[PDB]
Amino acid sequence: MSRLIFEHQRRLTPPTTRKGTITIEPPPQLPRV
Amino acid sequence: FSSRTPVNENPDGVQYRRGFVTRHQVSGWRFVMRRIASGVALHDTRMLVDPLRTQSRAVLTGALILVTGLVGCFIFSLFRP
Repeated sequence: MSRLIFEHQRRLTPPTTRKGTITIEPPPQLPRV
Repeated sequence: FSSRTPVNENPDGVQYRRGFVTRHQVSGWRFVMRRIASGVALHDTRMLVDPLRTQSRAVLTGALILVTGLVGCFIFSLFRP
């Protein structure tokens, strides 16, 4: 209910995450023999 | 030049089952096997140098020296009186 007052301040930041896509090089193209 | 293999879009075409083993396939298998062997015996998978392949090659070179000396002394026994 209500028997004490809580004060709102800045949230603690979550651990860093990133959206930056991860490209990958295409595999080699099957050389001859 | 040409090297490709597009996706077959025909459902009524031919599907190639019972494949053989190509030279490429067996080379790739031998490579991945040497890589697993290196990763197990050593803690390398970067494969810059493969001492295991060198050791196997060394023992096989010993065997080649063996068989060569054998056939050499054999033909030496025959040709000489």
